Amino acid sequence: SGFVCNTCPEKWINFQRKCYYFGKGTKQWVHARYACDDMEGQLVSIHSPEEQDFLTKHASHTGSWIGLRNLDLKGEFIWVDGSHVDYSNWAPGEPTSRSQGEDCVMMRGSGRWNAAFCDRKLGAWVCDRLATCT
Repeated sequence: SGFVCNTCPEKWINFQRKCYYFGKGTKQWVHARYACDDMEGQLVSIHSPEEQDFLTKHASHTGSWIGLRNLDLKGEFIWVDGSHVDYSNWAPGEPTSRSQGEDCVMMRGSGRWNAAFCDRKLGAWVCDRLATCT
């Protein structure tokens, strides 16, 4: 068993179909997106409890930016990478307990998600990309 494509860049960690990068250093949501982009990845999208568990396990104990955003003024949250929102792991009350304009999402040390202002400075951020074929 396994995945035929399972190769990851150095400093990245493979999990199933994808590779993950756990970034450190204070960034607002958009700068975080840039850091992922510059490494040819994207802010992470999450599609299963198994992925979430792997992330909770490896991710910063403080908060991390992920690639989930509300862009349409109707509070519909979508992944930056065009994937759609099947799985969710929201904290209690979230996301509707958020304020108008809180268009971004962070992942807590526990793994659960909470909407947050995009201009928050967080000390961690998670990128992913598809594992390469060899």
